[PDB]
Amino acid sequence: TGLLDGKRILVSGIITDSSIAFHIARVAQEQGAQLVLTGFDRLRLIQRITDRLPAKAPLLELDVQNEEHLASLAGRVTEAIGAGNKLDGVVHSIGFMPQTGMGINPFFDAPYADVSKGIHISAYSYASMAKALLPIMNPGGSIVGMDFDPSRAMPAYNWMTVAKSALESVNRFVAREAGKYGVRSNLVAAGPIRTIQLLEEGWDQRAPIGWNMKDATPVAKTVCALLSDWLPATTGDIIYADGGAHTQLL
Amino acid sequence: GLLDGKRILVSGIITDSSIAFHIARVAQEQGAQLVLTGFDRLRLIQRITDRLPAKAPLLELDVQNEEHLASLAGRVTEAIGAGNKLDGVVHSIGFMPQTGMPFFDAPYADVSKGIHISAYSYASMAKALLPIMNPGGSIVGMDFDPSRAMPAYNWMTVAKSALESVNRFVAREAGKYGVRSNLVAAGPIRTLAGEEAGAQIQLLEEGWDQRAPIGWNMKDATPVAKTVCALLSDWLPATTGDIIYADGGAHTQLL
Amino acid sequence: GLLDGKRILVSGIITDSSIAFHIARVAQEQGAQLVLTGFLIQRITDRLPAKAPLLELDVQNEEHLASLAGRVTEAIGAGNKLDGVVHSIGFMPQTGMGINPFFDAPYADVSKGIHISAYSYASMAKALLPIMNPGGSIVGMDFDPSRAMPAYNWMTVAKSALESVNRFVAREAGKYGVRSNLVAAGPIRTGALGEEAGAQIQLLEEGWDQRAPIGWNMKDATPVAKTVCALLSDWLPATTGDIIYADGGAHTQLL
Amino acid sequence: GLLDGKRILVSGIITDSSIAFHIARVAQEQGAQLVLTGFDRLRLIQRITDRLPAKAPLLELDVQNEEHLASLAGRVTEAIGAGNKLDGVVHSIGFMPQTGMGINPFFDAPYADVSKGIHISAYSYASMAKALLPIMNPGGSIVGMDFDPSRAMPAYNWMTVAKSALESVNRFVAREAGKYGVRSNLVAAGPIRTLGALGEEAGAQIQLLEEGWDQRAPIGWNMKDATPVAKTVCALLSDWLPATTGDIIYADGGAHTQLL
Ligand SMILES: NC(=O)c1ccc[n+]([C@@H]2O[C@H](COP(=O)([O-])OP(=O)(O)OC[C@H]3O[C@@H](n4cnc5c(N)ncnc54)[C@H](O)[C@@H]3O)[C@@H](O)[C@H]2O)c1
Ligand SMILES: NC(=O)c1ccc[n+]([C@@H]2O[C@H](COP(=O)([O-])OP(=O)(O)OC[C@H]3O[C@@H](n4cnc5c(N)ncnc54)[C@H](O)[C@@H]3O)[C@@H](O)[C@H]2O)c1
Ligand SMILES: NC(=O)c1ccc[n+]([C@@H]2O[C@H](COP(=O)([O-])OP(=O)(O)OC[C@H]3O[C@@H](n4cnc5c(N)ncnc54)[C@H](O)[C@@H]3O)[C@@H](O)[C@H]2O)c1
Ligand SMILES: NC(=O)c1ccc[n+]([C@@H]2O[C@H](COP(=O)([O-])OP(=O)(O)OC[C@H]3O[C@@H](n4cnc5c(N)ncnc54)[C@H](O)[C@@H]3O)[C@@H](O)[C@H]2O)c1
Ligand SMILES: CNC(=O)CN(Cc1ccc(F)cc1)C(=O)C[C@H]1CC[C@@H](NC(=O)c2nnn(Cc3ccccc3)c2C)CC1
Ligand SMILES: CNC(=O)CN(Cc1ccc(F)cc1)C(=O)C[C@H]1CC[C@@H](NC(=O)c2nnn(Cc3ccccc3)c2C)CC1
Ligand SMILES: CNC(=O)CN(Cc1ccc(F)cc1)C(=O)C[C@H]1CC[C@@H](NC(=O)c2nnn(Cc3ccccc3)c2C)CC1
Ligand SMILES: CNC(=O)CN(Cc1ccc(F)cc1)C(=O)C[C@H]1CC[C@@H](NC(=O)c2nnn(Cc3ccccc3)c2C)CC1
Repeated sequence: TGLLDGKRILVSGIITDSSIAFHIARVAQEQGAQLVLTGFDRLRLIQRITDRLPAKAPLLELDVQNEEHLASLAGRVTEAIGAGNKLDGVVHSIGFMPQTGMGINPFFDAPYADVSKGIHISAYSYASMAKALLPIMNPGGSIVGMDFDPSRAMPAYNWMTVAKSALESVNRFVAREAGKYGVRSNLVAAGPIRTIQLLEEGWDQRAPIGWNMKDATPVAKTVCALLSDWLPATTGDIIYADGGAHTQLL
Repeated sequence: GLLDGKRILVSGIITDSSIAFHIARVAQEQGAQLVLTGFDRLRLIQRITDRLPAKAPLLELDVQNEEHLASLAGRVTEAIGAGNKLDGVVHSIGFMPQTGMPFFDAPYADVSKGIHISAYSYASMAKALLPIMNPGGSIVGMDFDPSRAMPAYNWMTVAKSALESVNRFVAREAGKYGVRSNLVAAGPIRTLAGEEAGAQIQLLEEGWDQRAPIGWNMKDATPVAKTVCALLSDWLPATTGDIIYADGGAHTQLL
Repeated sequence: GLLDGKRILVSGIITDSSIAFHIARVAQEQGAQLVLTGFLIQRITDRLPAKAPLLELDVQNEEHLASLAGRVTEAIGAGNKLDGVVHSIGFMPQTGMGINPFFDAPYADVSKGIHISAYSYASMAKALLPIMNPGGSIVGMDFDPSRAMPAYNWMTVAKSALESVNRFVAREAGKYGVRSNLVAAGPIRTGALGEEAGAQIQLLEEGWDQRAPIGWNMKDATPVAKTVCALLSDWLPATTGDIIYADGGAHTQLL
Repeated sequence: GLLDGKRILVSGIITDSSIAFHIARVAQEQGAQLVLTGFDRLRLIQRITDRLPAKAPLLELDVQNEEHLASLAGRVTEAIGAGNKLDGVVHSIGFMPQTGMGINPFFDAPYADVSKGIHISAYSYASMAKALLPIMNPGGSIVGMDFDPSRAMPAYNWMTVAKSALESVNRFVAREAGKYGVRSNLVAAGPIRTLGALGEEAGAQIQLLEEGWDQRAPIGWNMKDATPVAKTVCALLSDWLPATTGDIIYADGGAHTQLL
């Protein structure tokens, strides 16, 4: 009697048990989903983190910058879920921006090689993952990616804010492609999660229902709502799981 | 069910084509216990609500009537039982006289009545019902994206722009009770409501299904009803003062 | 001069701190010939650098609106038309803006506020478009209402309605080859509400200058008057139904 | 003139149909003293800049070339004279290979092509501001060209993504430019006929996208004419929008404000 009973869902982005993807995976399993997980570089380490989830799930390697990993992804997922079975959901919870482009480094001092790598991993890969997986997705399916509202500039986030602005645009185009398969594509724009202090503290102040940066469960639940059959007419869009902070000036 | 055990008030049923009728039907299929509110044609509304899968008390509510608003919480408490509170409230009410739906020829008395019913009443209903809502509760109102002007919708577009602003303020008040307030912006639905405006609205409708990456079926209110039920559930707990678009993704595409 | 030879109507002067006073002053410095409307004001308008006829205009008065074009034609001379119109009018009773809880504003007060602050932008365009030249410009004053905030309450709702009205006025004005736009200004200084509200409104103001990349001086209306004159000029000829922000860039920054 | 005595750098001229050519022409008609920058085909660009109403020095600038960016301020100072600074900077540069914009499926654009397009179309707005802010006067203005990317559309594909990135870059450039008392803004223009080549199907789709624009625009939209766009850029370069920064001004006939 779970929200995602019987659904086959791929979840990328687990690195620690504080990863937003770890909480998404935990809630999806509690709700009856059968998962396939993807990890980057430190696969033995990631496998040990995935052992903390309530149910066993196969772990596949996926470096989104690696064309060979993307070319073989659908075949490897099909081995994991069984021939004749397809995915009902895909979760993109991947991001990266070198220290030259996010933090205390001046915005103007980020070399383009660093910005390009960050945009490749954080934005272009949302299209790459949809390209690889839409041929193995069922109608009524759902692709969800993680976002941080980039509509206004802010301290420190710098080039990662630019990568999120690009990701929002990529999501609208992925929705055009996914619609051909009867699949939805949406982003969840979350408030800050402890996975800068003054900026982050502003969310709880503005949020009419408050914001707890130490609690990823409300974000995971929102992703699961989009993976469910309960938002069937929403695509190319952004759902804000931020306590309502973006709707208030002060 | 998605809403098992939840006590939810649903306003705005007039016909079985009303978006509120479909919201009520889906909510009951999902285990919710409803309280319904109707305006003016109560005997007629009772014949329509007899078509729902489960019985529900029907209370009169004219949002322009201060006495109805002053007594609403007490009448709802009588219907659900002393000691019980609401978990959800659905505002599915709108009105704009014909004059407001040429743009310049709408008299202010007509525009004011339309804004009272379509936008101010969202605050009126929250004021009356928040004192009888449980923490984790949810208030949901119906919207039609008014970010851009369009043919014929005219002053009702202005009322929706005011409603979006009212929703952001209601969220500030509702938060004090641990309650969320959000709007669902739906695509056009064939509910009961000249040649020029007729042709323009036909073009607006056709364009909607063309732009929507997953298409849009104006004869099917179920996807909209499901979206309202998602907001009434425990599955969007960090969303408030916001707008969820149940429009096939049409607003995200230019062509 | 930026506005050399242009005939421009300017509403909204009540004191020499009114944003409309600064708009009128800058427009005259830039060579415009003005017609002023107000609703005692002659002593204030005598402080402008040049003489200008002052006509009475209560935007809630249907007779004033019906006779406005004829009265303006008498003032500027038969055979002459207006090139610009400035709406710098706003009103909200203390029940709807200030310290009063959002839920305690009666609709009669909110409706009067929306009539004067939003509907009148359409009323003024209806009255004046028949006497405007092609290439003309209508400009109204706005305060960004995209997010809720303390104290502004129902005046925020009136601005949300005004932004929607501006998009529809642009549709009508386009038929005459006239543009319609709003200038969304930062706060301008045009303990009276208590210690608590005073501190909250002070924080709202300090944050504005903090967020604005070029800063924001609440005591200086000249950057706002210059922005309105840019829209009245021939230099933004392809902008209509839109909003230009003269707020130091504060709305583009989170912190 | 609106820009009398102002020293303004204008990048992006390649043909006399370039939006930058019209921005330069209007700026000179309004009394500005220009410095022009061009990419790769400098001899060809000089023949085009001879068509402007006044002479202006032409400097080479490939925005992907770190050496050109490192020497730019010094070369501009030589052109305008020691002790003089710029009052304006216009970025009117964009590029996206055919794999990322046109008829090619959105999913078939390789990242090397997308990355080159984002480097030239978005990151270079920050590169140019970094190089030129040290030689800009207080009250100065940086303006870049945009095409509203808030909604997806046919064919524009990854160039839409590059514009979404550019809008975000503009908000961060405004934070840096403010330290110098300089504004940074974008002008989002409607479609302009700059330089059946893409086939019947795509041709009809792009034609519908264009016609819809003049239909939506309450004052209409003339796709042949960059002058209303050039005038809008000059308004931002002037002293008449002194409190606008990190922002976007739409010179699109009001099309983006109307659904139909
Ligand atoms: N932490 C927050 O405050 C916050 C708020 C809103 C949105 N988000 C977003 O949520 C997502 C997850 O971030 P997180 O906070 O959980 O941090 P995280 O560090 O736990 O997760 C980021 C993941 O990206 C993966 N990744 C990096 N390079 C990759 C590559 N080449 N191929 C594949 N995967 C790669 C990492 O291995 C890691 O699992 C990101 O998109 C982030 O931007 C985070
Ligand atoms: N039909 C669509 O295309 C569409 C699209 C998006 C949003 N909506 C919105 O959905 C909501 C419901 O509209 P609908 O299309 O189902 O039409 P409807 O006619 O079935 O419902 C409108 C309801 O408003 C009620 N109402 C009017 N005046 C009232 C008053 N004084 N007090 C109380 N109730 C009053 C009517 O009695 C009726 O039940 C409205 O907010 C509407 O704007 C409709
Ligand atoms: N911080 C601010 O002061 C600020 C910021 C942004 C925008 N604005 C807007 O600028 C405009 C002018 O406001 P202001 O700050 O100069 O204040 P103000 O009090 O000087 O101007 C308001 C004007 O509205 C007029 N008005 C009221 N009722 C009227 C009626 N029935 N008929 C005709 N005119 C009527 C008043 O006579 C007055 O001239 C308003 O739209 C306001 O919302 C103000
Ligand atoms: N044409 C339209 O419909 C339209 C609409 C809105 C915005 N815009 C924007 O206006 C700007 C100018 O485009 P246009 O339509 O005038 O086309 P264009 O081809 O005439 O201008 C593009 C310019 O970018 C230059 N450029 C490319 N690579 C470069 C590099 N490595 N270094 C330096 N410069 C480089 C080219 O040499 C050329 O001068 C672009 O930002 C474009 O996106 C165009
Ligand atoms: C070897 N070098 C890395 O491997 C670069 N590194 C490590 C690192 C980056 C920045 C930093 F300073 C410290 C450490 C990354 O690539 C980490 C990723 C993790 C996933 C993504 N993470 C977020 O998007 C995210 N992290 N924190 N926040 C909150 C926030 C809000 C506002 C301002 C600042 C922060 C967000 C929204 C993108 C960055
Ligand atoms: C007697 N006179 C009234 O009693 C006015 N009447 C009845 C009536 C209206 C129009 C009409 F011809 C005939 C009758 C109303 O006040 C009904 C309400 C019902 C609830 C609300 N309904 C919508 O908001 C709604 N109705 N249709 N659409 C689609 C659409 C989209 C864009 C443009 C046009 C249409 C919408 C979005 C607001 C109007
Ligand atoms: C003659 N009796 C009326 O006519 C009532 N009165 C006069 C009055 C009201 C309050 C007060 F104590 C003293 C005087 C009005 O109705 C004033 C109008 C003037 C024009 C409009 N004014 C603004 O829109 C405006 N005023 N202040 N701010 C800054 C701000 C920002 C955020 C929060 C709070 C403040 C704004 C944006 C709308 C209100
Ligand atoms: C003649 N030049 C280009 O072909 C040259 N190449 C390479 C190329 C060659 C052949 C080809 F076959 C496609 C692309 C460019 O990379 C030029 C740049 C110029 C600056 C930028 N240009 C625009 O941004 C721009 N160009 N057209 N439009 C209107 C529009 C709107 C919506 C959909 C489609 C079109 C826009 C908004 C981006 C492209």
